[PDB]
Amino acid sequence: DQPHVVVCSGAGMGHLTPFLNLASALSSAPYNCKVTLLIVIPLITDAESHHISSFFSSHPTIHRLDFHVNLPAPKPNVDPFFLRYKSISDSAHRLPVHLSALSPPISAVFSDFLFTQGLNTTLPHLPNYTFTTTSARFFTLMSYVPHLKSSSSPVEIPGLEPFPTDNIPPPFFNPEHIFTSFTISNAKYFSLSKGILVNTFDSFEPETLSALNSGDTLSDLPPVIPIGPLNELEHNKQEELLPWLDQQPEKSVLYVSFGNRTAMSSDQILELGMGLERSDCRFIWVVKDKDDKSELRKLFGEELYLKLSEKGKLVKWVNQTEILGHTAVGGFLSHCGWNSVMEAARRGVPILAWPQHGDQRENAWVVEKAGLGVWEREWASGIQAAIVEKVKMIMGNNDLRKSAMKVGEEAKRACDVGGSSATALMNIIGSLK
Ligand SMILES: O=c1ccn([C@@H]2O[C@H](COP(=O)(O)OP(=O)(O)O)[C@@H](O)[C@H]2O)c(=O)[nH]1
Repeated sequence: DQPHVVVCSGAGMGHLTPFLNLASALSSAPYNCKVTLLIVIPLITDAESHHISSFFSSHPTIHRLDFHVNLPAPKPNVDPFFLRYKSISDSAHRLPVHLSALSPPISAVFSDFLFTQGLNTTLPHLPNYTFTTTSARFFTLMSYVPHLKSSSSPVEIPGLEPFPTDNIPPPFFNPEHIFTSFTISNAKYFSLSKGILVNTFDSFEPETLSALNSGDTLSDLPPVIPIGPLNELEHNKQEELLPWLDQQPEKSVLYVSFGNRTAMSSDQILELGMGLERSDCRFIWVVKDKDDKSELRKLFGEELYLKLSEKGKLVKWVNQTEILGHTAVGGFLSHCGWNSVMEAARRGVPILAWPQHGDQRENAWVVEKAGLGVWEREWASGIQAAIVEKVKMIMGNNDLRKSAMKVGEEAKRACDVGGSSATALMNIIGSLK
């Protein structure tokens, strides 16, 4: 009686992570499905491949299905990942033969946005749940892209707060930019998906979600269903910073990380370093071979590098979830990629938001609206002052600490028994039996 479901992931670490979390959750109680996880190969980065094989090693019950799509040749002035995304969207029409061979016959697919057109035209009788990896707020923008036909005036979707022009990726106004092309092709088929799953929870984006599900946006979207707080994955490889964290005072450490996609120049990193050193706060900072200091000594110079190392840790990689969950961490300076927002929210960690792109600026606004954090809109205009001023607020202001804590309590409730997200996901799986 146990449903066989397919999780159809795309490319790029930020998009794979929630799909791996979802596959893990569905293969486990209380869902207890048989899960086939589809991987698009070949993988673009070594990090992606590393994380996937580690996932299957630690989740032996989940079946791996490789979907080979030829890598496109690189082009001058075209983002490699966009070319890869486009490659993947263009091959989704091939999925039917591969998904139909699976045994036992599958009950549903949970798919990346890039597969939407392929799945919903070629497999119209199979429930397809489109799983977006962004905020409900930014997803709404993406679904409206076919209707953008003013390149420089805010976009007003009915029932939602307008999207200011400087938070919209400028490609969105050119129908033939490569990113816009596969965005339009797949958003045009959202109407045929059984639902849109979002890694968010009702109390985190209540006005966006109620507007979407009341009909106010006047879209033909299916129901938009928050399923998050998604449970994060156990990494066997242990975090070498947890004993050091155990010796810092509660809520005294600022965690600094700008994601997989960071667009920060050496000069920006240097000013951030100068700013953190002047703040004298303790910190863990992911900058950019894990044991190499030499680049950091070159970047900061010896005196600043040593002053920074007296108070914090400059590292290449951490188990983010383990760091954010530690009692000693009092704040999170983040680019506001949606995975990092959700992880932080799950832990009630106040966020200082320095977004770099369009979806991150919208996510930063969601973070501020929920009381999870504060968005420094012009952080790039004065990096040292922005960090000196706001770190003392992120780590000392009791109102933001208490509102971020309530966000964490609501995030825990949502993914607990009877929570709004757990119920939603259980009703989907129950509908398959
Ligand atoms: O040292 C690190 C830095 C980041 N992350 C993870 O990388 C992801 C970043 O995704 P996000 O959406 O936040 O940003 P993106 O990389 O896509 O820009 C998160 O899940 C983090 O937990 C991590 O595990 N260790």
